[PDB]
Amino acid sequence: ILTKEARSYLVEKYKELRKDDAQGFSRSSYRITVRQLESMIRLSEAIARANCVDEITPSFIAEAYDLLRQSIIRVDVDKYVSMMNMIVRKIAEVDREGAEELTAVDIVDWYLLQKENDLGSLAEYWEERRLAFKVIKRLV
Amino acid sequence: FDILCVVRDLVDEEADERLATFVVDSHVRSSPIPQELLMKYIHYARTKIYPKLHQMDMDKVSRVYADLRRESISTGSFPITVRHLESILRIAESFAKMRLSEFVSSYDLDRAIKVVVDSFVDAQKVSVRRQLRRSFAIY
Amino acid sequence: FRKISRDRGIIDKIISSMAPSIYGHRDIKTAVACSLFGGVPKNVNGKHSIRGDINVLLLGDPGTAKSQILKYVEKTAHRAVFATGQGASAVGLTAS
Repeated sequence: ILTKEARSYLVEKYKELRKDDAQGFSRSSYRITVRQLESMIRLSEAIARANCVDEITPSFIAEAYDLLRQSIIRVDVDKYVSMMNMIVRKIAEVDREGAEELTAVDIVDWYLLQKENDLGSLAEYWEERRLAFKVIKRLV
Repeated sequence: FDILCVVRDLVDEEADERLATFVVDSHVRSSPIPQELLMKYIHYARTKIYPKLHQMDMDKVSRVYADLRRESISTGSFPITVRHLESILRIAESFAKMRLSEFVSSYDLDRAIKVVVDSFVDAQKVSVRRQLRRSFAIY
Repeated sequence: FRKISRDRGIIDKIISSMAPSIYGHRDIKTAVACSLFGGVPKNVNGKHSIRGDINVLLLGDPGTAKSQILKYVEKTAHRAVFATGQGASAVGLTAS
């Protein structure tokens, strides 16, 4: 049984786990689901069973943690922010599944194709178009 | 189904805080009413009290419906209908039961309208963001 | 008892009491409380009773609490029945 307040640490560990795994979504996610937070518990207690230690250690927690991590990696293989997110998203995917390069216009092309779903009004389209264009013009 | 509860959508710093504290709290174990008195409370109120609205000042609701209806027709389909009006009233008087109020009050209405209206909002497509801006007066 | 129901904030307190171990949401529990707590039937002489209940569609998401919440309701409510989907956990939803 872990009464120990080093459990607090576990939170940030849970917290450390999902953040880097939020973007991209093209990573191994999952989510990472809260059920995984819930999983880290039974894992911890498991390692406690292993080592006979009671109230465990933050270290054993880190072991269960890294374990889940490799189990994840094996699965891997505002305006400007949204556009910069597009840049990082496209590159991060294409670097892992390709070199990335090619026609810069295409990036705007498929970008408009994706954001067209979020467009509430024509002003949102026009803004997104002129922003992505502004970023590319600034970038070059 | 009158009330639709739709969960979303992604994690976050604080959300992970808030959650993890709760889970950890649970596993470590080994303001709200005591469960027993609430589970008595409910039965008690359902048996005894039958709240009722009074025709005089509640005409407002009608207006509200209109205020919701037409402006919602511009975007999204349908879903709104007089049914979805009736659910307002009924839910409101449920809250009137929690108040043990014997009659319907404006507070209850506030609560209800927030419930059903946010329910309707959250069902719609992402264009419902455009909806949100008129929810303010309804808020 | 009566003296407790008099404060206005009792509502919120109750909702907060409604699903302790989930940590839940304020909304999704609010619906639960509302439908679980009641409504008025209410028969119009002599014809139609409308409906006195609130039907909650809780639309979940894998990993969300969507199961556990309703399980609470089986413990708390007076008469509460768990039919699962089918297949079945008795009872099976169809009178026969």
